[PDB]
Amino acid sequence: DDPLLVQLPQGVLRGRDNGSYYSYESIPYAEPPTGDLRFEAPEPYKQKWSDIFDATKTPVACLQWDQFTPGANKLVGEEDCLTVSVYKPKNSKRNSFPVVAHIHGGAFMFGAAWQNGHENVMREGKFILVKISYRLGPLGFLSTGDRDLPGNYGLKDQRLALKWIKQNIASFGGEPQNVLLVGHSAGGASVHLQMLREDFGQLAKAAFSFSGNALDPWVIQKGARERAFELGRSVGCESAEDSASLKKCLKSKPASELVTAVRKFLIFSYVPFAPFSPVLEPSDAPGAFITQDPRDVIKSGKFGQVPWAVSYVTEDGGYNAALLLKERKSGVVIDDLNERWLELAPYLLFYRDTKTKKDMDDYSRKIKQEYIGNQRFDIGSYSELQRLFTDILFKNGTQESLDLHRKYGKSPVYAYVYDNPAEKGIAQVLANRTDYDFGTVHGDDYSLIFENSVRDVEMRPDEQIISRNFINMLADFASSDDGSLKYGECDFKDNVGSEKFQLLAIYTDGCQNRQHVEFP
Repeated sequence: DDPLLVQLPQGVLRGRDNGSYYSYESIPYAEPPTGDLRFEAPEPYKQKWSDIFDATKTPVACLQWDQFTPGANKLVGEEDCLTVSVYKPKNSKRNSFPVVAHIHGGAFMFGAAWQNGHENVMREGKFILVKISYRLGPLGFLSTGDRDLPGNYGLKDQRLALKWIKQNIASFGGEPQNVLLVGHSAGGASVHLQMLREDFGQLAKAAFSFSGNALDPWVIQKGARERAFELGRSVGCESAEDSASLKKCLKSKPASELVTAVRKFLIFSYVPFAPFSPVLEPSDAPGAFITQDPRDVIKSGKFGQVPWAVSYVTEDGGYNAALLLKERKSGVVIDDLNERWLELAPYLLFYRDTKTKKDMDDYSRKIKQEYIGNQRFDIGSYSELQRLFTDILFKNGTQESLDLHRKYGKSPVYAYVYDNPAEKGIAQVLANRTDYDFGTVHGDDYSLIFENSVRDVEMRPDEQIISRNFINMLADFASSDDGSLKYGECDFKDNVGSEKFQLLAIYTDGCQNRQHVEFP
């Protein structure tokens, strides 16, 4: 048990030999955020160990209302979930590795470390992986907009895990000076949010945000305060008229009741998909995670100046436009948008809390005209609506992130767009069908790095190559002295100092840097 045992400040833990890698799982990095610690900042884990800690159990998911659990009851996970899991390749020739820290996606509402497979990256064997668990949904992100319930608990959980990695990953054979922080979807937005902290360079050497960034409209949201009291009203806390008594009452309810009440916010299947999300915190809440619009943070230059890459895929908006092609008895769900567009588009595209009712309806009319024209909403116009979702949910925020970083930051900033449709992906799950070519949907690229149950077990020959390319891209990025970035045969071109955007196009059998006034 020489390799299975690891010395931490609290004592020793025992991991598992998996043949090609060692795993040390469910290591707590904070006190359980239960009872009086619900809706509070994470507390550093303080318990000392008298025995050998059993680090052999799969990290539990955070208690969540999981979109992709079928059935009326989508509650899964545990409230006691603040854990890191370390995966180290087995190699008789090599025991020091760079580190990829991983933040799972799931719209800040659901998802889990264990659903992001580590077999692909362990088989390639070029870095240690650390999966971070963090509070989700109302438990991670409920907010009244004041210092009694400021919010962003899940982002503070991630940051404390990042400190844990700095302090302890060398006990596992990791190089703490070579940490690359990566994440997809809400994980990618979280990575960008962590990077926006001024001291982020002390926690990581580099960062990579896949199909998620701090400027996407489902990330930093307005309207949380009323959502918080709306949650209070659904769980028997209608009598609370201020933040402090709302917090007290909410803490008197079982966590499962609070999370189940997420269902009351979902007014069309799983729509809006992020009723709880990051927010701006007030200047008088100590330890606040973010208090300024991230655009103003970037312009100030006062953020972690590390190399960063941000990416999207060409039909990214398949999450979650594809739920509109789900068939019913009466017809197809998208048919309803011919009558309900003004009601639903602000929820689907995340501008219901940032515009007046008049401006909201004008924008709904405007974007429908530009993308759909005079077509009716049906399967024939679905591709144009999916393009609208791709642009507002994912692409526009990528372009604006890249624009602000290339102008106001000195560190290299890179980007790619991926176009290579998977056989199946998240869109077949949302639409419950396989008779429509959705294109390259949210997660088609990232699933090649961390395998999951949504795509095929077997990768096509081209995908096996692309997968190794991505994994090696991340490995080299974590070890890079100069902040350069390379996919396969293509160096990424830095966007700093170029008039046009520099966007690496990755496709089935190659890649090529392209230059754009605006993203295509």
